[PDB]
Amino acid sequence: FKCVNSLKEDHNQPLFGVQFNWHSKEGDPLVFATVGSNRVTLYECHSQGEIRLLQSYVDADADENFYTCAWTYDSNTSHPLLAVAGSRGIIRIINPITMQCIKHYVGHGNAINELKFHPRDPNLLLSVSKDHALRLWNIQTDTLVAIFGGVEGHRDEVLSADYDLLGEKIMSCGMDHSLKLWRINSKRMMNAIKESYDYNPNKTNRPFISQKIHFPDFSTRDIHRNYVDCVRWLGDLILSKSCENAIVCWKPGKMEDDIDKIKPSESNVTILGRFDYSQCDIWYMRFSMDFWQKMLALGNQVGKLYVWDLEVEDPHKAKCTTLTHHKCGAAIRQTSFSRDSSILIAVCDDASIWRWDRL
Ligand SMILES: CN(C)[C@H]1CN([C@H]2CCc3cccc(F)c32)C[C@@H]1c1ccc(N2CCN(S(C)(=O)=O)CC2)cc1
Repeated sequence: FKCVNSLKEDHNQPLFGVQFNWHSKEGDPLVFATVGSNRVTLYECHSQGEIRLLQSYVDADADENFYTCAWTYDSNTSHPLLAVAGSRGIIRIINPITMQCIKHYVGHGNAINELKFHPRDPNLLLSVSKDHALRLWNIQTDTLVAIFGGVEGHRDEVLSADYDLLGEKIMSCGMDHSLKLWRINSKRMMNAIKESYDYNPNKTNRPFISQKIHFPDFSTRDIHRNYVDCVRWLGDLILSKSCENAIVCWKPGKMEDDIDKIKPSESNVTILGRFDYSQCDIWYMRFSMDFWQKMLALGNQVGKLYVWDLEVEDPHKAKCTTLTHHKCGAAIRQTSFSRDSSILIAVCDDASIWRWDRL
């Protein structure tokens, strides 16, 4: 990769999130969103490294701090949608064409640290919160499907979560040092999702009942020894990080144990590898993968990017390269690959945005 451009947003506050729109249409330029301060901004990538500024949504509350965003599309029209959330605990669904807010969701109103859309269902939105819970929403019927919590759930802020390939299960992580698995292909959760689609408050008297899921299907505190701030599935394996200068590749159970036969009492984990790096020992730094899961990127606290090629026979064989620029010195909170991995964008604590193009 080579650095082709950079810019700084006028608010001078940390950029906490960046996401390419992997649903952008054939023959349209590549578009990414950034979140920081109380705003979300869209940019288009053009030739000669140009990053073209489009339009922002600015929250009416000056004390809102957006922490996360996620792209989906309208399941009836195919038009793109953007979900954003942060410190106020309000999920906003934004029309990215006009940047109008279309609607919003409040849970209990505590900070939301990450949003993720289900990989097969564009209406199913997962939020993770400072209140120790995850929430699954159906943004077609405007229903809260389920809350994942209880004393056997997380015991401090939830910082990240990820759906597996088919969206049959979720792995979550946070400040309690634990990683927890939640199956959403149980008969109970499949029924709840079905009921959420059948719910129309204009045609019934009942409120929609949300499931309370109080028991994860697996839990470990044996991977990391500090806050776990990012997690992603790699097939049936997990990649996760803390602030110990490492991304760990691991799985529940013993080497030969099938993920779908793991019982909630499983006490073992298997470590398949670990990707070390330097100067990323502050809390709240995310890694990202490309659409095909061929590539992994992480930025560190002094502006260096690490990129791993995962197109190798076993996880521990991943090939690392590093990307530095003499003017890029601030902490990189998140990266995003374009769908094809031709562009990598990094965003920073000084409101700076860095574009790297594949050679
Ligand atoms: C748990 N809460 C408190 C965090 C979570 N984090 C989110 C968004 C980024 C990220 C990455 C991984 C996991 C996450 F949950 C999150 C949002 C919250 C937060 C608040 C303030 C800051 N600081 C930035 C750096 N500066 S500065 C540039 O020195 O002014 C001082 C504020 C850092 C993070």
